Amino acid sequence: AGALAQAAAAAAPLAAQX
Amino acid sequence: AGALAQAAAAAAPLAAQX
Repeated sequence: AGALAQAAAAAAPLAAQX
Repeated sequence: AGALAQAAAAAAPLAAQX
């Protein structure tokens, strides 16, 4: 669960820049 | 301006995960 949480987290800044 | 924007952007996944 935590590995996945972190993988997802790492990508969030792309979406944020929209 | 753009060069620096992009340099900074590359760091964002650190914050995102931590």
